[PDB]
Parts: sequence; structure tokens; C-alpha cells
Amino acid sequence: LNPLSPDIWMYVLLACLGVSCVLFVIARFSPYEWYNPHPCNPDSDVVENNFTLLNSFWFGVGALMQQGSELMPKALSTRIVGGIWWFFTLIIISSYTANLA
Amino acid sequence: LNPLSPDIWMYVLLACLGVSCVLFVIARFSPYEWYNPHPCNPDSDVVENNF
Amino acid sequence: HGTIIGVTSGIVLVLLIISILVQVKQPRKK
Repeated sequence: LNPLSPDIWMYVLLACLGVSCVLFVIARFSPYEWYNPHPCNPDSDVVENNFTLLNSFWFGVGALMQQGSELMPKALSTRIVGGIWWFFTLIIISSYTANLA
Repeated sequence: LNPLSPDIWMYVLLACLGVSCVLFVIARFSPYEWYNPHPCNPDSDVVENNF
Repeated sequence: HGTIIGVTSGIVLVLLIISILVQVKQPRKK
């Protein structure tokens, strides 16, 4: 825990949660995302979202933790939330290695 | 962003767009790139290209 | 004000989580 001051961490830790919730509310509110689950769907109307608290929360940890997770975002909103998120995670780890070296 | 000239910060983004769009055209001009919706039923159309 | 702003973010997440459970129980397949 030494190579990064014990201030970013508490900034970091809540940051994962912070993006996690704003992910949830937007994900639950989407025009593009409600889809039908049946493998060969004959134009039924059984569509719903796939984003919940645990599902979005875990992606927040997983994306930061640099092991890929599921819930490939589909809408421009949910995708752009992941797109910006990955950048923050990508630099911090790369920051983490560089300083520790 | 200090350990890279801003020129690279420009080339990278335009590279992503270029490779993305040329991907779309090449994905279009491809026979194997049209998956079949309702895969279990072999009598349908293959509009599903996943790109 | 790192602690203070972090508490504000905690407030945001708390209010959402309180609203999250009802939106867990509300929708189903159609």
C-alpha cells in the first residue's frame, strides 16, 4: 500500500462505488438495452434489462481489478460509462507499477 | 500524459477511428460474417453480423 | 475536503441503494 499515498486509495475506493451506482440508474433507464432472452426468439415481448446492483457493482471491481467481466455494455450511455472507467483503472495500475519500480 | 508527446495522443485516437470504420467495411464485405438469428432453426435470414 | 466529498458520494450511493432495492422488486419479464 506504500507506493500510492493513503489518500488516493480512499478517493479510489469510493470512486468504484461512485461510478457503480450512476451506472445502475442509467442502465435501468435505457432505450436500446431491453432485449429478449430466448435463444431463438420468435418476436416475443419478454424483454428486460440485465443490470442490477450486484451485476453493476461487480463489474466495477472487475474492470478496476484488470480481470475482464461480463455485461458488455450495449447502449451509448452504459458503454461510455465503461469506456471512461477503464481509462481511470488503466492509468492507476500503470501508475502503481511505475512508482513502485 | 507527460511521458508521451501530444502528437501520439493525436495519432492514437484517429487510429482507433480508422481501424474501427475500416473494420466495419471489411466486416460488410465478408461472406462468413453473417450469423444466423434463431440458430436452432435452419430456415431464416442471416442479417445478424454482430458489427 | 476529501473525507467530506467522500461522505457526499456516500450519501449519493446510500440514496440510490435505498432506491435500488425497490427497483429490484419492481420489474419482471413481460
